[PDB]
Amino acid sequence: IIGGRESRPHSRPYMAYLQIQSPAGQSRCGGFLVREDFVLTAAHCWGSNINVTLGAHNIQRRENTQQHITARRAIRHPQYNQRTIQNDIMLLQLSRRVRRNRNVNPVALPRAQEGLRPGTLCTVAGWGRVSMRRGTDTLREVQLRVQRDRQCLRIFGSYDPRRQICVGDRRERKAAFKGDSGGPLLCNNVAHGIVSYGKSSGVPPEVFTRVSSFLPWIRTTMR
Amino acid sequence: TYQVPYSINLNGTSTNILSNLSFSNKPWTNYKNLTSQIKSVLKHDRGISEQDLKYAKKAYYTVYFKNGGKRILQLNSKNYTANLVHAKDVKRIEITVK
Amino acid sequence: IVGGRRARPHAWPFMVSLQLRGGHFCGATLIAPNFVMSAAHCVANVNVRAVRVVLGAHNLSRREPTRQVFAVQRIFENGYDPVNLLNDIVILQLNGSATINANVQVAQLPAQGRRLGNGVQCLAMGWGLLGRNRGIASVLQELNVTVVTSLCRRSNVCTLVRGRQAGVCFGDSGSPLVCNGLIHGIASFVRGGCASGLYPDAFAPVAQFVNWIDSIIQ
Ligand SMILES: *[C@@H]1O[C@H](CO[C@@H]2O[C@@H](C)[C@@H](O)[C@@H](O)[C@@H]2O)[C@@H](O[C@@H]2O[C@H](CO)[C@@H](O[C@@H]3O[C@H](CO)[C@@H](O)[C@H](O)[C@@H]3O)[C@H](O)[C@H]2NC(C)=O)[C@H](O)[C@H]1NC(C)=O
Ligand SMILES: *[C@@H]1O[C@H](CO[C@@H]2O[C@@H](C)[C@@H](O)[C@@H](O)[C@@H]2O)[C@@H](O[C@@H]2O[C@H](CO)[C@@H](O)[C@H](O)[C@H]2NC(C)=O)[C@H](O)[C@H]1NC(C)=O
Ligand SMILES: *[C@@H]1O[C@H](CO)[C@@H](O)[C@H](O)[C@H]1NC(C)=O
Repeated sequence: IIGGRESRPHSRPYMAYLQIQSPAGQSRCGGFLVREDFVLTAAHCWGSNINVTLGAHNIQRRENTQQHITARRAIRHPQYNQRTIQNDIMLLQLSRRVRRNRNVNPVALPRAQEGLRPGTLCTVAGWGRVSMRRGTDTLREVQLRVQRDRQCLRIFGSYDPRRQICVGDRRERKAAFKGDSGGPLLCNNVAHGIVSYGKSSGVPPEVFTRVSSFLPWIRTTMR
Repeated sequence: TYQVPYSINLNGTSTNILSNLSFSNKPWTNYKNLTSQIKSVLKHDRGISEQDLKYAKKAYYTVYFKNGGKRILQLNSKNYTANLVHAKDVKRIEITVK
Repeated sequence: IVGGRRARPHAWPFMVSLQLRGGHFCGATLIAPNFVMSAAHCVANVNVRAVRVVLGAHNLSRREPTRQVFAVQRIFENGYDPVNLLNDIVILQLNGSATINANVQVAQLPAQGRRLGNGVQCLAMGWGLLGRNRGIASVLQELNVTVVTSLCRRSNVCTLVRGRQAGVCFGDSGSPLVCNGLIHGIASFVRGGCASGLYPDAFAPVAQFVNWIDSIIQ
């Protein structure tokens, strides 16, 4: 998270920290609990083995609030396109259901085709890097503004407003950054978006997956 | 056990994942092996193939060394300096295609 | 060195191992009691203060009383271009002077500007990888090669092992190329892979820098 602040510990109990094994190495992402047995995240966070940590604040600490659960299935959207980063959404089925409490509970999803009008202030959280040189061990968060589609259409050639949201005022040094992928864009305590990609510099605007466009696949997959 | 962060910038887009190359218990590498691993993560993370690279406008990676210097390697170059490089000296790798 | 053979112990007493974090990463040549010569790219991106300069070695995996170890006091470069791999030569001034004996001796250099023609018979050497699955050499290796000018830039000395797949490999950077008893090359870069059998190995052409080298060691 660039330009944000430390979250209040356990104020975002749906937040999931993902440790991902890949052929060439290891990756880290965010995600969020949407049911006791499912975490939603970005499809580019897929790997052959994924460990999910819920209930965390300092992930570099062994905290007693933490529940560590392996993903028994990692279901990428069937039309996910690695190259254009389209349909960038993935469901993780947990090998066991979480023990729901104050530090671990799911977040609501929006209505189908629900508007997110330009100018709306949302919140994104994550354990990603805070600059091109420094990181964090504790959860951080920042408020970002939903943009008009034209702000990303003039920059990103595979941006699709039907599937994605354009987020972040260029004039604010505030963004999601490396390691924040898969975390939620929260507007009114409803997860409307998923951190996906932006410019390598971190300069906004950036592109979130639009959760409402994938509600049918989400519900079908979880059934 | 040895890891080096890398990022991919493709056609001006970069995902917000935090990714690393593993060097396991073998920290001594070389630029042929490293170019091979960079091409594999390019294929595995962003679906970029050898042909894609062959015909790309630009295709290179920059190794940032922890002492503060850098070295730029062309993905389409078959020339490799004959030296060994220690993974713990590398700060990060940035991959740029088009 | 791929496809080479073991040197007999201390046959090349000017041969140097540069070492970081306990490991050999490049070769070098002793050119004066307190100066060694290597490839610029070997040290362009390392912490020079952490490099150990090991003289008088044969088997790097063994403890050897013949060894004399030094640190690097200062480095001298001569217009190194890392984009085009031109002028790939560095001189490292040691923090002391070597004791000259049967196992540690200074190499002989050619005259300024001397070029080698196609077909000259030379000797490459080094502690580099033995292959792409076999690992780094513990004992110094040597390899008969031939100077070639096809598929070589005029700004390099290039060599080839014709008729089989053999050549210098990673870790041999900075090592000397010996032709008629004189150091004519410093191993610089390979093409496509080690021991391709098609593309020659490229050395920095020592004879082109002799006046500069002399100006440094004085
Ligand atoms: C492989 O290379 C070796 C060594 O090459 C020579 O020395 C290097 C350090 C460089 O300076 C090279 O430019 C140079 O060519 C060759 O070894 C040499 O072999 C020749 C015979 O082919 C030897 O000359 C003979 O020596 C015998 C004594 O054993 C005499 O009886 C002969 O009258 C004749 O003088 C020469 O001494 C020897 N040099 C060394 C340093 O050992 C080798 O020939 C070569 N092999 C192949 C197949 O190319
Ligand atoms: C010249 O330097 C050598 C090498 O020093 C080592 O390598 C450097 C890269 C750095 O890591 C140093 O801290 C290392 O010590 C010196 O050799 C060492 O000398 C000390 C003290 O005399 C001795 O206890 C060690 O055993 C030596 N190490 C080795 C590997 O030989 C040498 O003393 C220096 N000489 C002068 C005149 O300064
Ligand atoms: C997940 O955790 C298990 C047990 O702690 C470990 O063996 C495995 O390496 C972890 N995998 C990842 C991707 O972190």
